[PDB]
Amino acid sequence: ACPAPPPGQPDIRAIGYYTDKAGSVIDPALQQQNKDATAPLDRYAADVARMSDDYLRNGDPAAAQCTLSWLGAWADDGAMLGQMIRVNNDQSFYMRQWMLDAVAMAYLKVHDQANPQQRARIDPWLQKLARANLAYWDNPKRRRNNHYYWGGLGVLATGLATDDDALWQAGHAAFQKGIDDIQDDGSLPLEMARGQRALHYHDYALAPLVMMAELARLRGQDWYASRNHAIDRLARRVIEGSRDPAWFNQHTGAAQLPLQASGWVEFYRLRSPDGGVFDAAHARGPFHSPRLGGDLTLMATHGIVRTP
Ligand SMILES: O=C(O)[C@H]1O[C@@H](O[C@H]2[C@H](O)[C@H](O)[C@H](O[C@H]3[C@H](O)[C@H](O)[C@H](O)O[C@@H]3C(=O)O)O[C@@H]2C(=O)O)[C@@H](O)[C@@H](O)[C@@H]1O
Repeated sequence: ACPAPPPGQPDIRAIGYYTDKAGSVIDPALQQQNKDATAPLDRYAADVARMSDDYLRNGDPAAAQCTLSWLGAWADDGAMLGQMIRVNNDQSFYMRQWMLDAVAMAYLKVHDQANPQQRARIDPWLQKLARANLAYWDNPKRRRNNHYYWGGLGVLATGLATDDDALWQAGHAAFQKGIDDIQDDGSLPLEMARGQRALHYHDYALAPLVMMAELARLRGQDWYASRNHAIDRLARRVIEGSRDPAWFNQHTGAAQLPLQASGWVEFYRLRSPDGGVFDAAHARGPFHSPRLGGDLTLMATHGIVRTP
């Protein structure tokens, strides 16, 4: 009753799809190539997201055992521990970050049903993907925009699930840089340079900062307070933007593409409702995002974990 996982490929070969300097103008052809080259990775991500969602939703341990079996299978296969093949950019590396986020979060959701044999296979594999993602960012030439925040989520989840203190601190460092980047107007200077997609990249930067704050909460820490509730500016800026892009239209001189806020709202409204400004976005739910851990509605309402 646990279906067969797809084989785990050690190598990734994703493809960058932006043509302009502002990373805002898509080549439909290049977008399709990336979509097709990453479909297997995205299927696995959605699947372990979904089965771990199933486990949170009814507590059936079969769904948790099937999640753990899939994670174990890709760990034994050494999935994603091979070559990040550069094609026109660092997209293969970005996928290893995004995939660690999905698998680490899935693991964490079903971690209370893992047996010693399962921890021993999965933990080393998460730790290895975590330390590889981290070493990319030791190079000061690498621009620490939203990619560093998405990297941080997976490293933070791995540190929590595998009880590795170094990864926990290193994940905290990726969260802290994102918060430190929030200006008084709630903008992120590197995301302000994405022209047409500036509002999208503000929302996109925020989602993993929220989820990292939520992982801290599991451990009994409150990171939401950092730098006098700086996150609230980015949150209000983003939710303002989804309603009316005018501020973004002026500040970038580009007409923002259409945007609805992503599933961070599910968590954020509970921690800082700000007189209901995030309720309209909530009403559009439920939100499914495998790279943020899957059903953000379910996890916001009922917890990322069923037991501490
Ligand atoms: O078509 C979709 O909307 C597609 O979104 C996918 O996630 C995107 C993500 O929203 C974001 O735009 C990200 O941006 C990267 C980009 O790929 C490239 O590396 C750029 O130069 O850096 C960007 C950055 O983060 O700043 O790209 C994600 C991606 O997967 O390519 C998925 O959620 C997908 O499932 C969905 O259909």
